[PDB]
Amino acid sequence: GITHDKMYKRSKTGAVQGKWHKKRKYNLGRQPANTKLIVNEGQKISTIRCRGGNIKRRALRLSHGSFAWGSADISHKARILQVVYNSTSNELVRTNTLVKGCVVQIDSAPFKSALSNDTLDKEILDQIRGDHILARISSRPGQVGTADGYILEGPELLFYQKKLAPK
Amino acid sequence: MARGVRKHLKRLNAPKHWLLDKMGGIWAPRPTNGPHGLRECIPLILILRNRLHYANTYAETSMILQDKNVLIDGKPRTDPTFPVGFMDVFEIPKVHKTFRVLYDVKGRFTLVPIQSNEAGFKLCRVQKIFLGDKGMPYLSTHDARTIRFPHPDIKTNDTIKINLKTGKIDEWYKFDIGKIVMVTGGRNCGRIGTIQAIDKHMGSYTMIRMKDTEGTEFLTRLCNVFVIGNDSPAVAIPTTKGIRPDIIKNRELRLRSI
Amino acid sequence: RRALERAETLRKAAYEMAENQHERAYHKQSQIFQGRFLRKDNARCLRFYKSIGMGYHTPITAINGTYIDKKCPFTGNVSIRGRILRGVVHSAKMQRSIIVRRDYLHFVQKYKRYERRHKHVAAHLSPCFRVKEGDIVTIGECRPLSKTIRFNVIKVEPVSEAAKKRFSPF
Amino acid sequence: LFKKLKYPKVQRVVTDEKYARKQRVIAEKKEIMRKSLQQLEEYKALLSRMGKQHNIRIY
RNA sequence: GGCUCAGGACAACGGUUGCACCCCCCGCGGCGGUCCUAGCCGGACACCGCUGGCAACCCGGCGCCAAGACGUGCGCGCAAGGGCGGGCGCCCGGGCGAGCAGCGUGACGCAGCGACGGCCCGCCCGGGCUUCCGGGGCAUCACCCGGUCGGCGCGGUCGCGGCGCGCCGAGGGCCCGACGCCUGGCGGAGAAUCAGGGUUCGACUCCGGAGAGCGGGCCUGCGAGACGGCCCGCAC
Ligand SMILES: [Mg+2]
Ligand SMILES: [Mg+2]
Ligand SMILES: [Mg+2]
Ligand SMILES: [Mg+2]
Ligand SMILES: [Mg+2]
Ligand SMILES: [Mg+2]
Ligand SMILES: [Mg+2]
Ligand SMILES: [Mg+2]
Repeated sequence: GITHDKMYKRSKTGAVQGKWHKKRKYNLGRQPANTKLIVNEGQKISTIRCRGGNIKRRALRLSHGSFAWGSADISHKARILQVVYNSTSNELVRTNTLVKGCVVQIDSAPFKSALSNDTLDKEILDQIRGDHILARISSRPGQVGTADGYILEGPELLFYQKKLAPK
Repeated sequence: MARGVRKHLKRLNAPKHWLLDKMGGIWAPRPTNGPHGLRECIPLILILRNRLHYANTYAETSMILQDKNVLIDGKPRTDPTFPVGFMDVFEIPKVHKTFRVLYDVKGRFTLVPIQSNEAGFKLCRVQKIFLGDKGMPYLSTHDARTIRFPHPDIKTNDTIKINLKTGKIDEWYKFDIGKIVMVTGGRNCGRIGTIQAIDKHMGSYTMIRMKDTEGTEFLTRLCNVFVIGNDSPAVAIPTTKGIRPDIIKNRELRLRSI
Repeated sequence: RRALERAETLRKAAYEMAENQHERAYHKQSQIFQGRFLRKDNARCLRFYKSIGMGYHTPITAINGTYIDKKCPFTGNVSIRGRILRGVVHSAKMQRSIIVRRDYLHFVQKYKRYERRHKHVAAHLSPCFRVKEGDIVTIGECRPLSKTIRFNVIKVEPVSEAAKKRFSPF
Repeated sequence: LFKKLKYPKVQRVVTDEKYARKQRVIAEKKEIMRKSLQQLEEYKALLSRMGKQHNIRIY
């Protein structure tokens, strides 16, 4: 099946090597999870029997995760509304596919329920008084079956705002 | 490539120091995993059949062991292929024979008869200090033994004294210049001597310089240097004091014996 | 005062580096937590660096630098382990990589003579070094960084452009 | 539900030896936990001139 | 374990490094605290009895009954993953040559053990890859490569990596013989020959690699892309 063995590649000089054995089970891969944001249908997580009896769980559909505000040391569970930027490709954003590094929009209710009454970063307050906050995904969906992350702040937040402003 | 581990062992591929006859057969005993590794151990059956001669075949060893007629570190063992290593305790109460397994000068296993005063403890080498679950310190030894909560003064490469009945440290001898050692690896297995110098090369091995009691000097790496006391061995050792004679003297001794 | 000047150069870099909109993603150093740059006081270190050891010294450029390189041995997250070798630079057309030429000797017993051989070895060059052709470099082994790369530069002596090529085993 | 005499042997019935076995197992487990606890406490009493890092028991 | 040497020529293999990029049954030694009827829980199937199909191979329907089997499960908080937590030119303990392990703390989630108590950790054998050096002939084969060369990001993997995908740049190898073609090409430890220097061979005893008519795919399992295991196409 799918494999990542190097026997099927070329040499540094661009030459064909030649195959000297059949395919082996250490060098195998699997079809990507393609985790979809929900926006019969519900949180669906499957399990995979890996090498040595280990268990690897990949998520197919999900909608909630744990997020943090490092500067204010605030951490709660929120709902992810949609994905809005991804460096790798725009197709993933249109299809709302969850992967590490995707910039998402979360709801503000769990945070505004306790914020807007303490001196903090101005921009985070502006997001809080709205209906969504810019955040990022830090976990690896498809390997641990979870979608955690942290709230943006600083130069990177400016970078992403400048990137998605014209749209 | 074999699809799994190896369960056999050709006689011609066996370690040299086991002293197995070429015509004995195609196969040789395969030691099982335990206190010591394949190349740093010897099976029980070899001691009990090819040396002491209390048995003539595999079956007799099987019956003797399954009847529980041998003790190892105070524990009866019933596996003919159980591995016996270095600084171990061998007891057969039926004939009141107590042995500690050490190395001879020529580089082969031997049995040193001992007394009852010192058969309640063994010496072990510490070569790994690490943090376990919850962060609780541990340590390991050359015989696959783990002890929880050691004294901070104990460091790596040291030597530890532990009671057979209870795995509780009694005393520890440090690794330092001016201490008697016993070599246990390579060309100089079995030689007894005192340390003189220590030279370290970053990222690689560490070499130890020792001088025999008669003035001979030799070297080896730190992975096969064992401490046996402070200036004097703590345990009883074979008749000879770890002196490797030359070929001329060995030939003379053979001629005398013939 | 020296610390205050350093932070501004470090702090300032992360700004226009963000305005460099051509980049697909915001490049950052993993160890640091973005948010310290908002602290007006110099209450937290803005840059991360380590010591390679083996008797080597961290160049001032990395410490006073402003670049990002995950594969750099000083400011990145890779370690040097194994064999240390020496060679000369053969090519430097790649982005952050070079080709190092190594010279040795082979002995043929029948004719009781030697032959001169050479090999090509690829290495990753951190932005903390300036190197041209014919310079002498010291490379340290690391984990696979690519298809043909397992080495990273740690030192480099300079050389003059005019210098008759000389077979130089090291 | 409520010559040789053949009747089935019974199963799942509790006899004294099982009660004794369960009680002994509980006692041994409690003893083991207590021994580990006191060893840890003695170790912590020691190390009065150094540092420690261990998992605190919550609850 | 045993048989063979078809395939394969910077590969395999031989010596030498590393995993601070890894997995690991038996065995040995430790450790063992589990969130919200416990004098002992529930239902099945096998063999077996009655009843039957078909040339053979194969199985059907009803029926009470057993578990160190299956399922639930009493219990002192605990799996995986994730955020924050060091320095001011360099150097001068848990451990290192090397800021690596562990821990605390803010949030997620209730994984594993438990109706005669073992999840977990260390060692061992083994495996995977990886540094350096060696590794057939023809120039009536002189230019070759285009995921080919590097960078950034994600996915997948026991795991690093153009291993796969998207974007960007252009690159890499060569008379110290690339690339291409051929080989009645398994390799080494070794064998034959005989002043010394060497020539030829190396199916076969030991180590390693590959295969089970050709080409592919997969379940069980710690471990197999296994064939005295199954599925497909082709030739018999
Ligand atoms: Mg519970
Ligand atoms: Mg059960
Ligand atoms: Mg052939
Ligand atoms: Mg063979
Ligand atoms: Mg096969
Ligand atoms: Mg097959
Ligand atoms: Mg057959
Ligand atoms: Mg078979």
